[PDB]
Amino acid sequence: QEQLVESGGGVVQPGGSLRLSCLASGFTFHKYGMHWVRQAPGKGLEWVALISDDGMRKYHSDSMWGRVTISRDNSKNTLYLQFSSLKVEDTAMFFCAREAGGPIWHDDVKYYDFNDGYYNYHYMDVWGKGTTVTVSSASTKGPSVFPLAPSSKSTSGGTAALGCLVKDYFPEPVTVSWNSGALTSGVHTFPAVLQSSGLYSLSSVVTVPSSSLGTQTYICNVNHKPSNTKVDKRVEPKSC
Amino acid sequence: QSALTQPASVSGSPGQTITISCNGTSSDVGGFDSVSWYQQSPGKAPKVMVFDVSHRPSGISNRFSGSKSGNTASLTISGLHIEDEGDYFCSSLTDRSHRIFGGGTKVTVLGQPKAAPSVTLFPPSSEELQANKATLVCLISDFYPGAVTVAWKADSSPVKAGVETTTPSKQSNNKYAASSYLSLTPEQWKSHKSYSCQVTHEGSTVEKTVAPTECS
Amino acid sequence: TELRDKNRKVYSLFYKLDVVQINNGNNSSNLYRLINCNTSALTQACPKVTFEPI
Amino acid sequence: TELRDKNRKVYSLFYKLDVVQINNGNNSSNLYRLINCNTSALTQACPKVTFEPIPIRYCAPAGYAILKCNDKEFNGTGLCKNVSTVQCTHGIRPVVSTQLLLNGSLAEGKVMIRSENITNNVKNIIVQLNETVTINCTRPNNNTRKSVRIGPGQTFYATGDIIGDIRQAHCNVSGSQWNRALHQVVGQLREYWNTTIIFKNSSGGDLEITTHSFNCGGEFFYCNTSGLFNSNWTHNDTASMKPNDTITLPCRIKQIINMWQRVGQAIYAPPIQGVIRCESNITGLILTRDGGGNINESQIFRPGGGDMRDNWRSELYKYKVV
Amino acid sequence: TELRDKNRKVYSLFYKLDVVQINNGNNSSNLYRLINCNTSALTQACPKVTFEPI
Ligand SMILES: *[C@@H]1O[C@H](CO)[C@@H](O[C@@H]2O[C@H](CO)[C@@H](O[C@@H]3O[C@H](CO[C@H]4O[C@H](CO[C@H]5O[C@H](CO)[C@@H](O)[C@H](O)[C@@H]5O)[C@@H](O)[C@H](O[C@H]5O[C@H](CO)[C@@H](O)[C@H](O)[C@@H]5O)[C@@H]4O)[C@@H](O)[C@H](O[C@H]4O[C@H](CO)[C@@H](O)[C@H](O)[C@@H]4O)[C@@H]3O)[C@H](O)[C@H]2NC(C)=O)[C@H](O)[C@H]1NC(C)=O
Ligand SMILES: *[C@@H]1O[C@H](CO)[C@@H](O[C@@H]2O[C@H](CO)[C@@H](O[C@@H]3O[C@H](CO[C@H]4O[C@H](CO)[C@@H](O)[C@H](O)[C@@H]4O[C@@H]4O[C@H](CO)[C@@H](O[C@@H]5O[C@H](CO)[C@H](O)[C@H](O)[C@H]5O)[C@H](O)[C@H]4NC(C)=O)[C@@H](O)[C@H](O)[C@@H]3O)[C@H](O)[C@H]2NC(C)=O)[C@H](O)[C@H]1NC(C)=O
Ligand SMILES: *[C@@H]1O[C@H](CO)[C@@H](O[C@@H]2O[C@H](CO)[C@@H](O[C@@H]3O[C@H](CO[C@H]4O[C@H](CO)[C@@H](O)[C@H](O)[C@@H]4O)[C@@H](O)[C@H](O[C@H]4O[C@H](CO)[C@@H](O)[C@H](O)[C@@H]4O)[C@@H]3O)[C@H](O)[C@H]2NC(C)=O)[C@H](O)[C@H]1NC(C)=O
Ligand SMILES: *[C@@H]1O[C@H](CO[C@@H]2O[C@@H](C)[C@@H](O)[C@@H](O)[C@@H]2O)[C@@H](O[C@@H]2O[C@H](CO)[C@@H](O[C@@H]3O[C@H](CO)[C@@H](O)[C@H](O)[C@@H]3O)[C@H](O)[C@H]2NC(C)=O)[C@H](O)[C@H]1NC(C)=O
Ligand SMILES: *[C@@H]1O[C@H](CO)[C@@H](O[C@@H]2O[C@H](CO)[C@@H](O[C@@H]3O[C@H](CO)[C@@H](O)[C@H](O)[C@@H]3O)[C@H](O)[C@H]2NC(C)=O)[C@H](O)[C@H]1NC(C)=O
Ligand SMILES: *[C@@H]1O[C@H](CO)[C@@H](O[C@@H]2O[C@H](CO)[C@@H](O[C@@H]3O[C@H](CO)[C@@H](O)[C@H](O)[C@@H]3O)[C@H](O)[C@H]2NC(C)=O)[C@H](O)[C@H]1NC(C)=O
Ligand SMILES: *[C@@H]1O[C@H](CO)[C@@H](O[C@@H]2O[C@H](CO)[C@@H](O[C@@H]3O[C@H](CO)[C@@H](O)[C@H](O)[C@@H]3O)[C@H](O)[C@H]2NC(C)=O)[C@H](O)[C@H]1NC(C)=O
Ligand SMILES: *[C@@H]1O[C@H](CO)[C@@H](O[C@@H]2O[C@H](CO)[C@@H](O[C@@H]3O[C@H](CO)[C@@H](O)[C@H](O)[C@@H]3O)[C@H](O)[C@H]2NC(C)=O)[C@H](O)[C@H]1NC(C)=O
Ligand SMILES: *[C@@H]1O[C@H](CO)[C@@H](O[C@@H]2O[C@H](CO)[C@@H](O[C@@H]3O[C@H](CO)[C@@H](O)[C@H](O)[C@@H]3O)[C@H](O)[C@H]2NC(C)=O)[C@H](O)[C@H]1NC(C)=O
Ligand SMILES: *[C@@H]1O[C@H](CO)[C@@H](O[C@@H]2O[C@H](CO)[C@@H](O[C@@H]3O[C@H](CO)[C@@H](O)[C@H](O)[C@@H]3O)[C@H](O)[C@H]2NC(C)=O)[C@H](O)[C@H]1NC(C)=O
Ligand SMILES: *[C@@H]1O[C@H](CO[C@@H]2O[C@@H](C)[C@@H](O)[C@@H](O)[C@@H]2O)[C@@H](O[C@@H]2O[C@H](CO)[C@@H](O)[C@H](O)[C@H]2NC(C)=O)[C@H](O)[C@H]1NC(C)=O
Ligand SMILES: *[C@@H]1O[C@H](CO)[C@@H](O)[C@H](O)[C@H]1NC(C)=O
Ligand SMILES: *[C@@H]1O[C@H](CO)[C@@H](O)[C@H](O)[C@H]1NC(C)=O
Ligand SMILES: *[C@@H]1O[C@H](CO)[C@@H](O)[C@H](O)[C@H]1NC(C)=O
Ligand SMILES: *[C@@H]1O[C@H](CO)[C@@H](O)[C@H](O)[C@H]1NC(C)=O
Ligand SMILES: *[C@@H]1O[C@H](CO)[C@@H](O)[C@H](O)[C@H]1NC(C)=O
Ligand SMILES: *[C@@H]1O[C@H](CO)[C@@H](O)[C@H](O)[C@H]1NC(C)=O
Ligand SMILES: *[C@@H]1O[C@H](CO)[C@@H](O)[C@H](O)[C@H]1NC(C)=O
Repeated sequence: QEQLVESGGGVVQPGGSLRLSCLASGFTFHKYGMHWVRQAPGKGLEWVALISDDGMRKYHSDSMWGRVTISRDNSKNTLYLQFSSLKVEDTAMFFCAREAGGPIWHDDVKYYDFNDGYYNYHYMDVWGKGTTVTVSSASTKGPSVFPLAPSSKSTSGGTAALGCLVKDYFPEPVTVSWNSGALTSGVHTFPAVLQSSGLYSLSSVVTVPSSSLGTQTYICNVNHKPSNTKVDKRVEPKSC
Repeated sequence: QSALTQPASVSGSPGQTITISCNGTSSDVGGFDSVSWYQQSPGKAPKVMVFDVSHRPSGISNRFSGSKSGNTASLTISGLHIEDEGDYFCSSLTDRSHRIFGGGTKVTVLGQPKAAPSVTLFPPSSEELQANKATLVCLISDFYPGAVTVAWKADSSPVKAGVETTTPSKQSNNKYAASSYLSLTPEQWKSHKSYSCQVTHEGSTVEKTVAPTECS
Repeated sequence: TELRDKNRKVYSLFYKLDVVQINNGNNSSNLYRLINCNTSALTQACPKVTFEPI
Repeated sequence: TELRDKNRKVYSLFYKLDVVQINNGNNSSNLYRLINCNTSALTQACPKVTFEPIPIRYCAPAGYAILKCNDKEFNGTGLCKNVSTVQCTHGIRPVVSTQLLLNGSLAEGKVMIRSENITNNVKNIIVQLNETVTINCTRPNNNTRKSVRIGPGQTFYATGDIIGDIRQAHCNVSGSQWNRALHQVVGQLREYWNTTIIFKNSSGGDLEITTHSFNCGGEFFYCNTSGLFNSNWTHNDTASMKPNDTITLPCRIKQIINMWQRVGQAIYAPPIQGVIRCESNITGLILTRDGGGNINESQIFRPGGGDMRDNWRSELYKYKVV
Repeated sequence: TELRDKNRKVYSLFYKLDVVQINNGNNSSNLYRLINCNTSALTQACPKVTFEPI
């Protein structure tokens, strides 16, 4: 079938550049004007760029205009996007979507382009795999784990909640487990929020009975893999 | 440049008919009728649900239909199926041949009742106090739909600096959770007699309070 | 195209005497009609045959 | 439809040979186009008109005659004395076939052999046997017809859903009489030798020459000429007669063809409803000598059906207009 | 129209016997086919040639 695969995306820093390559198969890519789209964290889809079948013209969003340049390669059956002056707001998963089939349809009659080209200007029927790009300005650093004391999450029934706040780390992600993965009920890790200092922060929380404190010990094992740091921080009822 | 505006999320019963309606302008929606609607499920790339608004793309049943009114578009779905869940985005072609996407609407099939958030507030631990730092964590958990707004305040004053609210993250039990962070100093934490986190779900509302208390 | 439903737009070079601007609209506006088509049919001149004297 | 505005999508049965894939979506439900449509035009085969060969007799006008040499040993060209003047030739059944002749008059007395230039291997070696053998290429399973009206009086005869198990059409040859005729031929094939020959198959090329193509009720049966060369009458003919071969072999079928390399308004052979059985005699052959062969060690022969005219002059070497 | 793609809705008058209703026309102004079109083709009668006897 007609398949598209993105590649080249990866963690980068602003001010540099990037080369996103979208390979295609299962059809004649020589005249398929592709579409570069992006999806940011906690945001909807956002169109990045569009190129014609022959590469004559091209369209870029006014926000992304100038920063990105789109191109095609009919010999390789590939599409390419070269970035420039990257911004932290460009953090997103980039997708490479096709155009509305080969011909344009009207009254059941299909029209191809000049020299029998696969042209359209319509919806994007096929979408590719997608590649992540994370533009960030802060520098790599190990994490700081602190124990969030048992707080009563529900007054009735005696249900407490322990936590471990990981903060001042970069880049994402940070794995966390409870008792080396043994304790799984009520475990919840939140997404890494970008701190004001450029670093990241999250909290691994576990909801347990309020009576389990003291008898049931809890040690949260945090591991920041980008920084290759590991700690086993204990949590207990605050004496103060 | 301004995304086509629609509600953040909607929901409906199994088999219940609904109609999303997104706003636009005359340069894109009213100028040219090539308005489409995409869908993206959690764990899936986007897939088109409407193009050629009075007609539908491949893999779309007759349940899904589209209409347009001036600068606005609408996506009607009668007989809500299980596959209808996901974020829908309306998009339109501008007069400059550029494309623009919508804000988004997370459609979900009802069947999960709405629950209040079991909100709590962690004080700044002694491990943080000794490190010349302090942080208040307002934990929100076990609430549906994922629409809560958090706010911080002192014992009598509000608190806007250092506030970092996390988006509602879907828990494993199909509910939502979040952790709002308020960064403070030890002296600032010990100066105010008590902080408070006021959280507002759908219409009912909750609040938690914390105060400094030194003991053994 | 060779198939029934398949069609395609293609470009070439033509003279002005072959056609005339369709005067039904305001102006030509890239709209023309053959002078001889509306009167009768038309077929090629079999280019393998030439038109030289003997 | 016969109406201009109304169309209809309808299904039928077609062959793989009749079309070629396009839009090279390397394999996901790929589309196909007719092989002759993209290069030439196409029309209906007029199913009421048949395709079998009738004995045709070519009569001469006044002031002319047809001189025939009744000598059985008389080769293609040369002098003859046993003259027979005639006004119309013997009824020739123009069997449209390649690499083989069927239902033709046998060269009684002795197997007749002819060639343009024996020294030139490229020239066709014509052969005419003196005993017939039954070659039966057959499609037993029934066919189906469906008249789909395309216009105001225009209709196409498509192949409907076939009833029952659709067994593949195949073909049969009796090896005993065939090996006997081969014994007679290899006895005749000694131009200057007593025992050495090799028989190989075709070198490849056009599909009609690569196999034994012929007609059966309009259906172009391309029956395989592969069981022919599997024999070595090199030293002992009896050694090659001892392996009897009741040759059950494959035979393909085609609907369209460019007659006489006429790439034009081809014709689609229509449905032939009922069992198809082309059983036929054998009368001669059209072989060719390989260029890659020594002068005196051994000459490699193989079937060749390029020039269709060679199939028709097999019996005309006796007659001549005078 | 004289042009290929151009179509025009023009009106004329037909006899009652030369056509027959279609599409299960119980009671409505349903479409009408020709009596002989679905059986065979049809062409103009070359009006310049008269059919009188000599
Ligand atoms: C005989 O001729 C007919 C005449 O067209 C031809 O019909 C087409 O056949 C192809 C091949 O099967 C179909 O391709 C599939 O279509 C599936 C659904 O297609 C919908 O969308 C079509 C495109 O819409 C645009 O174009 C039309 C004009 O064509 C235009 O008016 C529209 O506004 C729009 O711009 C549309 O044509 C088609 O129309 C039918 O349905 C509407 C109602 O929606 C009805 O009103 C029409 O009268 C008509 O009945 C239809 O709406 C599609 O699902 C399928 O997708 C496959 O591939 C994707 C990957 O790309 C997979 O993910 C997916 O799972 C599917 O496997 C594919 O695109 C085409 O739709 C037909 N079009 C029509 C008009 O019939 C026949 O094929 C011819 N016969 C043969 C044997 O070839
Ligand atoms: C037969 O004759 C016809 C009649 O002339 C020909 O048609 C056209 O006629 C027009 C009559 O007005 C001609 O207009 C002229 O165009 C001149 C050139 O303007 C361009 O170049 C100048 C620099 O010299 C530039 O300042 C202009 O703005 C314009 O180019 C700009 O280029 C940038 C960079 O590519 C574009 O930026 C785009 O931004 C988006 C995001 O917003 C995307 O990122 C894109 O990828 C990016 O490219 C920018 O948009 C573009 N400007 C505009 C307005 O689009 C101009 O100086 C004159 O004043 C006059 O306006 C027109 O040239 C002519 N066509 C051609 C091809 O010459 C007809 O072509 C001819 N027939 C044939 C066969 O040629
Ligand atoms: C012969 O070859 C010529 C040259 O290639 C073709 O010319 C163009 O062909 C295309 C495709 O058929 C035509 O496209 C149609 O244009 C019409 C105008 O649509 C809007 O756009 C203009 C410009 O912005 C507005 O001014 C206008 O008011 C309209 O708002 C419409 O009929 C069609 O639009 C609708 O359908 C599309 C589906 O493609 C939807 O996506 C749209 O939302 C909309 O609902 C369509 O876009 C184009 O107009 C032709 N231009 C000219 C100058 O002729 C011929 O089509 C071709 N003919 C044949 C028979 O092959
Ligand atoms: C009249 O002609 C113009 C110009 O076309 C160009 O010049 C001619 C003399 C021929 O040599 C053409 O082969 C040649 O393209 C048509 O406009 C368009 O011009 C652009 C120039 O930027 C052409 O772009 C090319 O596109 C190909 C394929 O995508 C690329 O590989 C090339 O590098 C180049 O960018 C474009 O092809 C051309 N359009 C067409 C249809 O040829 C103009 O359209 C034409 N008039 C009409 C009515 O068609
Ligand atoms: C050419 O002649 C041969 C022999 O006369 C035909 O062979 C036939 O082949 C089919 C399928 O290979 C046989 O069908 C099967 O037969 C076995 C044994 O009888 C039976 O158990 C199976 O259930 C099935 O019916 C068929 O028997 C066989 N014929 C004989 C007489 O055994 C062949 O069909 C002929 N036609 C060609 C090659 O076109
Ligand atoms: C090719 O087809 C011909 C006929 O068109 C086959 O010859 C015929 O074969 C049948 C048997 O299959 C013969 O019928 C039988 O004859 C014997 C006596 O020989 C009799 O005892 C049986 O009861 C039965 O009637 C028929 O006579 C015979 N006819 C001729 C003219 O030969 C031939 O066998 C087929 N060859 C192949 C390879 O398929
Ligand atoms: C006509 O019949 C002949 C044989 O009767 C067919 O030729 C044979 O075709 C098969 C299949 O391609 C060849 O088999 C080969 O076997 C080797 C073993 O290693 C394998 O590697 C090859 O890939 C291939 O499968 C066989 O050699 C070949 N030739 C013979 C048997 O002499 C021929 O294809 C038939 N043609 C038609 C149009 O039916
Ligand atoms: C056709 O078959 C006959 C057999 O029925 C062949 O005749 C035999 O040919 C072999 C050699 O192929 C002769 O063997 C000889 O043996 C002696 C030793 O005793 C050795 O010195 C010789 O060099 C040779 O190998 C055998 O005597 C001979 N028998 C008869 C009765 O002729 C015949 O050669 C075959 N056809 C052709 C053209 O070879
Ligand atoms: C070609 O077909 C003929 C049939 O006309 C085959 O002839 C027969 O061949 C078999 C062996 O294939 C002979 O069998 C033997 O029969 C005797 C009794 O007569 C028995 O004592 C032996 O143990 C053996 O079974 C059979 O006699 C023979 N019949 C005739 C009339 O010749 C011939 O063999 C076939 N060719 C090949 C190469 O198989
Ligand atoms: C060479 O001569 C033989 C024998 O004359 C031809 O055999 C003929 O083969 C066709 C089918 O291939 C037979 O057609 C069918 O005959 C049956 C008989 O009942 C009939 O019911 C069917 O409707 C159909 O007409 C034909 O009868 C048969 N015999 C003849 C004509 O005597 C063979 O076709 C000749 N070779 C070539 C290449 O034509
Ligand atoms: C050409 O016909 C179309 C379709 O109408 C049908 O077919 C006719 C031949 C006749 O039998 C009618 O009674 C049928 O209802 C006419 O209709 C419009 O066609 C255009 C072009 O496809 C389309 O955009 C409109 O939506 C159609 N509107 C309606 C109401 O059907 C068309 O008007 C006819 N041509 C002219 C010049 O009038
Ligand atoms: C020419 O253009 C004018 C103004 O656009 C318009 O009023 C007039 O009808 C046009 N002529 C025609 C359609 O013949
Ligand atoms: C054949 O198909 C594969 C995928 O099945 C594809 O990658 C390849 O490009 C195809 N071959 C050609 C020549 O395109
Ligand atoms: C010569 O022709 C006659 C015809 O009357 C024939 O009887 C005779 O057999 C023929 N002889 C030869 C050797 O062909
Ligand atoms: C057939 O011809 C061969 C050689 O061509 C010969 O040996 C045989 O006797 C002939 N048979 C006849 C005439 O019956
Ligand atoms: C046959 O061809 C050879 C050369 O290939 C030539 O020497 C010989 O004379 C030719 N014989 C005849 C009869 O044409
Ligand atoms: C199917 O084959 C039988 C022969 O057994 C035949 O009578 C029948 O007509 C065939 N069906 C057709 C031609 O539809
Ligand atoms: C005939 O003998 C040759 C040896 O020269 C051999 O290559 C060939 O395979 C033999 N023929 C058959 C049919 O086996």
